Amino acid sequence: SPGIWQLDCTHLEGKVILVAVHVASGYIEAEVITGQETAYFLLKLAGRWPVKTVHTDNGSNFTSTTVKAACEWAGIKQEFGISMNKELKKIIGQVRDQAEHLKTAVQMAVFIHNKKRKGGIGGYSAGERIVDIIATDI
Amino acid sequence: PGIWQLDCTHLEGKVILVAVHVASGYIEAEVIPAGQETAYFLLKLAGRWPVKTVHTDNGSNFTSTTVKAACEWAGIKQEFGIPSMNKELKKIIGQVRDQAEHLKTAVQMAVFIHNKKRGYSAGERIVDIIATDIET
Ligand SMILES: Cc1ccc2oc(C#Cc3cccc(C(=O)NCCN4CCN(C(=O)c5cccc(C#Cc6oc7ccc(C)cc7c6CC(=O)O)c5)CC4)c3)c(CC(=O)O)c2c1
Repeated sequence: SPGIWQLDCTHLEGKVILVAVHVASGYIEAEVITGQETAYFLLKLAGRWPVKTVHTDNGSNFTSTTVKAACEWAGIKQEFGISMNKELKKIIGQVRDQAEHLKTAVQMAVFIHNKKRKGGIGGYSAGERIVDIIATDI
Repeated sequence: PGIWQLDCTHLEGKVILVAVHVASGYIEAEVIPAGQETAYFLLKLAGRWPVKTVHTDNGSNFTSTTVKAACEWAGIKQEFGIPSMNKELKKIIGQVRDQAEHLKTAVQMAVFIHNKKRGYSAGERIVDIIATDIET
């Protein structure tokens, strides 16, 4: 399906970073932020992309009433079961000194990750590959 | 293919930034409190879509050093001149407001509906446009 996503956390400078990965493309979305936050992030993601199954690898998202409500409102299947976060952190480090706010540095890192080619030359970036995948499916 | 329109609207004493992909009608929006907020939103947007030129039709975004820095970092052309998306959105926000406690949430439910509804939704259109364009 073009709507398969993986959701995970990572931590950096004492803050928490939601990271969603489009499994087939490698495209990512992240935010520096609870259940209300995750639910808001999911709704925002689902209004932008086809989001029809989200995988997580622990239990935390199965115990949030608002996540479950988001889910139902948007038509997203929660599914259990499945590093990108360490590639992400390494770019965040390349740029950390270009912004005051970590969350700015996170978004610069997201930008680079989604716009760069694999190996730095040839082929489609994750950003092109998610759009390609979706444009083929419709 | 990368041309956008940026604007402000207001509800419940808050500010909603709205970006519109001009060719498709696709929109993104966020509730802010506010130049630092706008720059962050423009950086996020450019990491997801081709963002080449952003149109606005007042002077507010030309007076932010952070917006100017975001434009330079992401490679986005600020351009002046912007020739009723905000009133279609506030409609839908009204249709859902009682389903969310936060206006924030309701804005995002309105964006969802606006982009997914109809031949082709704005959300399919922006992808069609961009996918037709990577092929060219
Ligand atoms: C059924 C259902 C479904 C979904 C649901 O969802 C919810 C919910 C909720 C909830 C509550 C509270 C908060 C949130 C939330 O997540 N907000 C988004 C977070 N954030 C807020 C607003 N902001 C911020 O202030 C903020 C803070 C710090 C820094 C910045 C910046 C920057 C910045 O950029 C740059 C770019 C380029 C350059 C060159 C420089 C810069 C710079 C500056 C620099 O470096 O020099 C922005 C940015 C983003 C969500 C419900 C509950 C309900 O309704 O029932 C619900 C129910």
